[PDB]
Amino acid sequence: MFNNTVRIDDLLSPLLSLVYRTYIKGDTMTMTQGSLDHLTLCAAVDSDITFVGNRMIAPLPEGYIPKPMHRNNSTMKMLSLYVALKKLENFATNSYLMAPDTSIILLGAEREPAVNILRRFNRNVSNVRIIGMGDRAVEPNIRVRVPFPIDKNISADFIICDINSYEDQSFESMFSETISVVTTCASAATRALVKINHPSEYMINSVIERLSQLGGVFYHTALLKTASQNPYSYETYIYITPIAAAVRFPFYSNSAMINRYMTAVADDEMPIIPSIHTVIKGHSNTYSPGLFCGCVDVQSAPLALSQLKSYCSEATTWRVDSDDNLVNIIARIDPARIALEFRTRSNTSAYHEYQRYVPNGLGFKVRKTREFRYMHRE
Amino acid sequence: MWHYTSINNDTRVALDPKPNQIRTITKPNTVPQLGTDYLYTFNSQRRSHTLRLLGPFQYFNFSETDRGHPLFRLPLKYPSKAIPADELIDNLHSWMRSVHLLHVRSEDNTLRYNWMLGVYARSTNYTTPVGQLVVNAPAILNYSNPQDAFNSVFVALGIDYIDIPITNSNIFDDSSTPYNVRIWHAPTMTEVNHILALMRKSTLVSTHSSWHWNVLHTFHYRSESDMIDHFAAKILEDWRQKEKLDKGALVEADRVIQRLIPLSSSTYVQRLAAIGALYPNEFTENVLDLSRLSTALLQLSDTYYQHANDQLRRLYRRMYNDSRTLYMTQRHQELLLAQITADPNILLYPYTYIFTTIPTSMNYISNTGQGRIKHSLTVTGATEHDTVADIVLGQTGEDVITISMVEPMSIAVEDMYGYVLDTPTRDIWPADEQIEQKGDAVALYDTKTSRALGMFNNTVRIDDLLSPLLSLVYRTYIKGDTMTMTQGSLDHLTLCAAVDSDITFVGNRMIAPLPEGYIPKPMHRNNSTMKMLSLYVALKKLENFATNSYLMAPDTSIILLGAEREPAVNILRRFNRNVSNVRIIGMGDRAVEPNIRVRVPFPIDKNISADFIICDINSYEDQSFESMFSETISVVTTCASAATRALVKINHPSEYMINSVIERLSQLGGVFYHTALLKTASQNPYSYETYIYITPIAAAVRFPFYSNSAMINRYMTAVADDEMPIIPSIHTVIKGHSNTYSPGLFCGCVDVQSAPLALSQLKSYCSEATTWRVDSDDNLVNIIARIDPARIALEFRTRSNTSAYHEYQRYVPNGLGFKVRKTREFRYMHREVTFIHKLMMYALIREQISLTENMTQVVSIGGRNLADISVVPLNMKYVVIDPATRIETLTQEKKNIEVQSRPFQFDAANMDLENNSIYLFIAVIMNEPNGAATPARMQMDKIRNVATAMLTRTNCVAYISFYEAGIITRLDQSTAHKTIRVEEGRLKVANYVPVDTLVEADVTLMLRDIGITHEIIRPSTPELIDACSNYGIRLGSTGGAVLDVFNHYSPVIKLVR
Amino acid sequence: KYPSKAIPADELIDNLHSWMRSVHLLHVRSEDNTLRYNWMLGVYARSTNYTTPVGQLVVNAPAILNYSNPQDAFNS
Amino acid sequence: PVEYGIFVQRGATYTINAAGEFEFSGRNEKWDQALYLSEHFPALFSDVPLAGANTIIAIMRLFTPQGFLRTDDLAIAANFPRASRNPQTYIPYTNQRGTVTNEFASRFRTIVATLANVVNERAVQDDMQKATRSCTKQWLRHLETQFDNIAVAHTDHLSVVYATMSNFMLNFTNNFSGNHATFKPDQYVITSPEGSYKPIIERQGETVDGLTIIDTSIVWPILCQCTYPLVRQSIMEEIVYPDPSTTLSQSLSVAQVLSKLTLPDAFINMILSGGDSVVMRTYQTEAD
Amino acid sequence: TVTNEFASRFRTIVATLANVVNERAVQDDMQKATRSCTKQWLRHLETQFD
Ligand SMILES: Nc1nc2c(ncn2[C@@H]2O[C@H](COP(=O)(O)OP(=O)(O)OP(=O)(O)O)[C@@H](O)[C@H]2O)c(=O)[nH]1
Ligand SMILES: Nc1nc2c(ncn2[C@@H]2O[C@H](COP(=O)(O)OP(=O)(O)OP(=O)(O)O)[C@@H](O)[C@H]2O)c(=O)[nH]1
Ligand SMILES: Nc1nc2c(ncn2[C@@H]2O[C@H](COP(=O)(O)OP(=O)(O)OP(=O)(O)O)[C@@H](O)[C@H]2O)c(=O)[nH]1
Ligand SMILES: C[S@@+](CC[C@H](N)C(=O)[O-])C[C@H]1O[C@@H](n2cnc3c(N)ncnc32)[C@H](O)[C@@H]1O
Ligand SMILES: C[S@@+](CC[C@H](N)C(=O)[O-])C[C@H]1O[C@@H](n2cnc3c(N)ncnc32)[C@H](O)[C@@H]1O
Ligand SMILES: C[S@@+](CC[C@H](N)C(=O)[O-])C[C@H]1O[C@@H](n2cnc3c(N)ncnc32)[C@H](O)[C@@H]1O
Ligand SMILES: [Mg+2]
Repeated sequence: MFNNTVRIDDLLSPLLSLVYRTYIKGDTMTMTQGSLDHLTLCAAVDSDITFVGNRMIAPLPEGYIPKPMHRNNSTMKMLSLYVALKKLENFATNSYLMAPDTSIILLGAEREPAVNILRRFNRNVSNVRIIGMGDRAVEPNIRVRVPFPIDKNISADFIICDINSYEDQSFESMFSETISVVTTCASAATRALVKINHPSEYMINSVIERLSQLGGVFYHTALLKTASQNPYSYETYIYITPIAAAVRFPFYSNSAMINRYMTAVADDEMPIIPSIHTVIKGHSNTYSPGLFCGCVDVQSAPLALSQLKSYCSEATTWRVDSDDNLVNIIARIDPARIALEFRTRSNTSAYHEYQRYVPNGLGFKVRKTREFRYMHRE
Repeated sequence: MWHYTSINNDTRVALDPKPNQIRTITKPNTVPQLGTDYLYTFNSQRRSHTLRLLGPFQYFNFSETDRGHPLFRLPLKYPSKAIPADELIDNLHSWMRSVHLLHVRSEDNTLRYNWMLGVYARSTNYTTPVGQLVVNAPAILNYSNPQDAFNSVFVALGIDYIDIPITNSNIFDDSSTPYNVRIWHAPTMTEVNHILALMRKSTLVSTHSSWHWNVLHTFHYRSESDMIDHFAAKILEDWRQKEKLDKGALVEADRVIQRLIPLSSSTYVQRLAAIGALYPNEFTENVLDLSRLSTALLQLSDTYYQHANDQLRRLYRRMYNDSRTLYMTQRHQELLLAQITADPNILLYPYTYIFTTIPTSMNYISNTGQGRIKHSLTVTGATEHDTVADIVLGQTGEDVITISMVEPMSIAVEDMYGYVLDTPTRDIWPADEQIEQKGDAVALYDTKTSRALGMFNNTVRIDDLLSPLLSLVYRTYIKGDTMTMTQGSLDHLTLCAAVDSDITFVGNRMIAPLPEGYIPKPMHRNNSTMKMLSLYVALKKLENFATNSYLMAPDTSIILLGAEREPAVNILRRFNRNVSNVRIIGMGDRAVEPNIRVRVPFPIDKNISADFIICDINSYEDQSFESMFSETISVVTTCASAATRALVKINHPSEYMINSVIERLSQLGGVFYHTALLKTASQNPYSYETYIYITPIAAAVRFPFYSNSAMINRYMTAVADDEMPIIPSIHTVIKGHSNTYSPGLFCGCVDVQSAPLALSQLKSYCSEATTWRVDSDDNLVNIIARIDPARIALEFRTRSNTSAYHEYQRYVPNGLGFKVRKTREFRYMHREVTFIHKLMMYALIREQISLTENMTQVVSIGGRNLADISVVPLNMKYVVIDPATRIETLTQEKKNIEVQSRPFQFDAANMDLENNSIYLFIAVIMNEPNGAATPARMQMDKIRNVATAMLTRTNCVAYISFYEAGIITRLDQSTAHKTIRVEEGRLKVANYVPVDTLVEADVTLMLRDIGITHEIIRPSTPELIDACSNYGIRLGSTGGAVLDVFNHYSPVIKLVR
Repeated sequence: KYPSKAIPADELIDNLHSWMRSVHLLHVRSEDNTLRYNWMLGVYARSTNYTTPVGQLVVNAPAILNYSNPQDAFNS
Repeated sequence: PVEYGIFVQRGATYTINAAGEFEFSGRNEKWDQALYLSEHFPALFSDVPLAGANTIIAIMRLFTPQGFLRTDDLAIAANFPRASRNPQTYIPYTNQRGTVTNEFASRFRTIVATLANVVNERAVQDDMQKATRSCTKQWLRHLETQFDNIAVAHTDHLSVVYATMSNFMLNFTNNFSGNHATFKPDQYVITSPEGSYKPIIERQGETVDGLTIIDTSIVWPILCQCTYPLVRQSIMEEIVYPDPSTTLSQSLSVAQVLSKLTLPDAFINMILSGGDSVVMRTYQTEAD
Repeated sequence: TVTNEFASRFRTIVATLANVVNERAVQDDMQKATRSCTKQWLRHLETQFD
């Protein structure tokens, strides 16, 4: 419920649309050729961008307002896995452009917008192949099943697998499929960045056992998770790379990325849907998680603040106009305030202070306000 | 994740304002703002304006007085362009001032404002009984309980219902509404049951599963089709919402079943309600096209009406037989129960069935929207084909697919001016070698060189090949978009060659902006223009290799001895305009002004000299070999005498011709001549014509004569062909497993049901196949698929005809391409040089292999993904010994291909060479299995081991490819190597790590020491023509420049027992 | 309208586009992949406003414009 | 001419599809009433926007009905005959009680504003004099005044006469839906399996003493040389509320007459209804 | 045909004629009335011709 309510695409949406909105007005100007801001710009707008010189993008041709670049939920994530690959080849880098005469593959593909944004990000670099290659792949991306056909020749300096069968399936098949996926991903590139939909300790360790089984090439490996992933996804990106030395301590056990998955299990109780309370009982302790929201006559306003104090830790309020007597009130329920206030049956409050507020002292705002059922936190 | 998690809520009620806000809901003081108060947009293609009011105003009936306002006159005022934002804001604002809803504001916090009735009463100008009730008792619009909002007006009017007109969402269209909503006086559930049951007695009505304000409301459509579009929009809504609930994400859904229930309707609506209830997998898969949504739903209901699945058919039929019942999944019903729990007296539709949804395992592929699908067909799959019928491809228009003869080359502008050198090897020229080489040269010249070579050399001209790049540079210069470039840069030269006008920089790295209204014509170039330019760049690169500027030094001169118009003389004169004192002149016998017209040899009287000379002489007249010889000799003689740096052409560069030229320079008194063969990237890709480069040097030149040189062999290996050149066919019939197709490509169209079949059949020949439907409404899929000989040599090894047809039928109908744009396939696609060299290798080794008798098998060690399969005959068993090779035991068993999947062991004790076997070592000897390059001594060592290991076997043949050392000497001096390099003296083909090269002499000496029979062969020109013909490939320019020196310096050792 | 200077590109595109909207060739679309459309006869019948016998034949039986074999396109 | 070309290329007619999408003819045929019963509708009244035929569609917006879709309440309660499964005459104009301004008349105002614009642009393309043009506008606004003046007595008096005649027993058919784009009368026939069907609605062309031809010209006297009992109010004529009994008895006489008009035919046919027959062979599958 | 092609050709002809006679009429500084009348006769000719 959380992983699907809080998708990353809608989560990052205002920022991307903001970058597109500034580029359209011509307000944007300076950025490095390899900078992440350059990538965000490539991901914000459908048009090719070209700098007129160092740190200076071309002004828009008159009357031309290119449409925002189309992004599915996995676009920003693929971008971040790309940035992660560039960061993994060497940590010192600030430029994220690929080296000339090198290539990358995005093995999971449909439209694969990231292949387009990447192709557009590296336009000034000579000789940079970039292709999606899914079984559902549309052009530019080649459409092909994994494992690769014995005839076809595929290789790259980078590979961003995102394979995930939509079909419900038996565990043996999901296992063998993921294993063959990581196998071809490792064989086809020096720097694979494979997805794992079900990163159980058994799955990841089996993958390491499989890389151990391949002849003559020891594989350094690491679990990984980008900021561009959906906040609640337990899906994890294993990172394969050959190293000349044998890898001491190669298997996982009680790893963080894995425990994010395995600790989750079928829940004994139904998920808690956030209620929007309108009745403020005095000292009830019967409120489900969510928030009080509504309106009251301004004479009653000091009273309600004296009563919602039992649950809500802080409460925004406002009259909407000087001539409108009601005060609107929003106040989310803090469990810590409940665990505090209900320790004993006394019901004291600073009501005498709150009655000092009426009528002009408790808010004014003509603008519509937009509270969220799920607020941001560090 | 089975249970639906959703917070149901009456959003329409939430939209109704508190009464106090009604005074200022227009926000009369401040202007409406885009995206908050309204959402204007202009579809320029449709030329249709669309204004959509936001907030409470989204639901707004308009009095005819409101329509008389100028704001509604605007779309008529601007037929063509978007209404200017100032006029839109001003007019919309004034009309916003014009509106004022009746209300009585009150202190109660529980109150709302019946906005629907308020705006409606306003729009009628209060003439309906509802309007009178409102105008006399405005306080009646206020309400605490949402339902009693209407019950008050019903009890007050004595009516059983009111019939509200619906809003059109865009406020600009004034078109008559499809239906109207009828609010009923039914406070209890029982009254609602009665109204529904009566509703089934009367035509064209339908209702929601649950109603807003908790008051029953029924849509009444003015026509059947209006009902159909309504139902379809609602089915889209409920399908999307159920798609979100199925993913389990929390949703703020207005009601659990968003789609409508017919109460009385035509057959077609009952069908819509049935498939709409079914929640068919086809929506989740995007199998339906939504452009004509209702039609898609009708066809879908058709497929369900006689579904292969008995469950789905009986379920659809049951849904059709009792359309008045609202079918819904159990997970919906639990949501409905939660809703009844939260609001015990809520009204919701009573007649409802809780069917169990039927799972379907078939995941159709789909992707609507532009983009052709670029299939990669598998050689084999789960499906077993048996005697498949021939699949005719339909004719396709040029409106959809054009077939250009050659692919224009995409390339960086600098790369055009690259060139390759080939220095002489032989220290001497014995007279017997002279008679032999002259015999080969006369015999070759007397019967003209290969007809297929000529077909290619003339089909793929360099001028049309480089055309898009040059015209692009001209097109950017014309728009003023071009700006910075160095004074001497190759980009400056390309610019001088793109436009007729003189260019002058205003300062360093900054060209002058075009004078206003001036658009100079593109510079005129014949086929030999770019080539002469590249020979000039080659001369500048040969005077010193360090240079980046290509301008001539002041007080120096050049001559272009071949001349007609000689555009290069003009582009050069224009390139060096800022340099003082730079004579540049053409001087042909056909020369036009500026170029002087004069015969070569020069007249005894005339004085000619220069620091550079670019001869391009080529008599058009057919002639005897003695005359061509003496003429070319006198041409090189005067070219050498007249300049310190001649760059003479040779039309027929036989070993005899070039060596005779060197003998002639040797004969001239007192001046030893360093010399080198040369070929630019700007030359025609297939021309064997070569530019010999003369220059005096103070030292006598060791090893001055040529023998078996690359540039020469590019010519002499070509000879009259035994067979007619292979013209690329365009096949339209896909026979099942035929092996009768000539090189070329399948192209055409098929009905989309037949599409998976055709892909299952063209897989036999084509390695990859692009496809696309042209439109959502057009059933045919266009298909282009060129024939790969490697795929033939693979698929026809055995008679089994398996394919992944079951996968391909997942594609239909939306899953295999969409593109409105015309596509332009080429009969001769571009390829990198290394790939073409590989195909020449395969042609050479295959022709070499067909000659051998009684060979049991071909063992290609390091065979990767079956890449050498084109060489091996369909009979003999194939064996791969590359660790990198993927294992496919089904494909292996079905196609007679054993695969070791282990590293080969080159140690002689571990060696296991079978008798009657052909061991391929094509470019595998130079690399370790992990890909790191092996040191050259280790390479010669493992070659020595494969040599000694074969010494015992009665019949065996190894083909050990390797790189000769001499190439590194040549690429140190050359420029045209975008792919090949020389990092720290080692070759660096493609993306492989640099690798040290063997010397041919030490290797042949070593093989003589082994005592094994051997032969160092390399692919010839006819093998190149064979590769390009059979594969449908054109060579390109840089590839044509570097192919000679590269392919000549990748010998294949041919060990034999 | 423009004896002296080139017709401005905006007017050319706009007018040519509106006339392009103005044209609509008679046809009966069909599933067969082997079919073509006798474009010559279609535009010709259109230009006569379907008054020639070819024009009547097309206006009454537009499907006759479709053809598999190119020659039978006219023989029909 | 240009928008006309763009419109007419789409076709002069269309048919609503079984999927409900419009399908325009693509041909410029002259309409005939024989088509009125055909699947086709005139294309002008499709109310479908076209990319460059906007002024046409706009002027066609002026023809939209200003009435409402009243249920035939009393005719239902009286249990009068009704072909429709829910009877519904479309009354041309709403009663306008209490309004300072008449909505019908204001609609006519916006219509004549758009008409003034069209006739104006034609007038300037025709380089015709300022005088004649201003005169055409003067007549347009004079029409608007006459229309306000008359409509005050149209919407508020005649409409209850439509609303009352909607309930008469013999008015069994539905007449309109208000949607010009899609309305077509339900076409019942008396099919006989052993005969050919007789359509009820047919272009039989018999004029019923001239009844089936329509002069649109009649609107001019209505707007101009005719008076209404409400319009006169400054004399106040009392409104007339006619005795129901006349049309009720006339309806009863018609009904009662045709009710027994068919009886002998109906009885005889009832008797012979099983009498139709088919020749049939009977092959014998077994001995004896 | 709904419309006669001969008559439509005469229509385009009289359109061009209206243009020529117009530009002569404006070069001759002649009154708006006489000019509009010439156009009225031109279109009347067009109707008679259809
Ligand atoms: N005139 C008018 N119509 C309304 C108003 N509110 C809702 N409606 C109409 O009521 C019909 C059904 O009401 P809803 O259930 O709230 O709307 P819906 O069926 O979910 O579909 P949408 O209105 O498109 O969102 C819709 O077709 C609306 O056009 C209103 O305030 N005024
Ligand atoms: N529920 C349902 N019944 C159908 C469907 N198609 C045909 N029928 C049944 O078939 C009867 C009439 O058959 P047809 O005349 O062939 O149907 P149609 O209108 O021509 O539609 P198509 O089958 O698409 O050609 C109807 O009374 C239905 O009961 C369908 O798609 N859904
Ligand atoms: N009206 C009309 N004429 C056509 C059409 N197609 C071809 N023609 C005419 O047919 C004549 C001969 O046909 P083609 O052989 O295809 O044309 P061509 O002789 O090679 O010479 P070009 O038409 O100039 O390319 C030409 O003069 C064309 O004008 C058509 O679709 N409509
Ligand atoms: C989660 S989606 C994301 C794809 C891609 N990242 C994008 O831009 O949309 C992964 C896709 O991989 C495809 N796929 C599933 N199994 C595959 C396989 N075995 N080999 C290749 N692709 C596969 C599926 O069709 C699925 O749509
Ligand atoms: C292949 S053309 C190319 C000429 C020049 N590169 C250009 O820009 O067109 C070579 C020309 O040299 C001229 N030519 C032939 N024989 C010659 C000779 N003996 N001396 C001088 N010019 C000669 C021919 O007329 C021929 O047109
Ligand atoms: C040039 S590639 C393939 C050769 C040929 N061009 C082809 O495509 O079939 C050589 C491959 O052989 C493999 N290889 C390298 N050393 C090998 C060895 N000692 N034994 C078997 N295979 C080896 C490497 O993985 C490398 O990818
Ligand atoms: Mg809605």
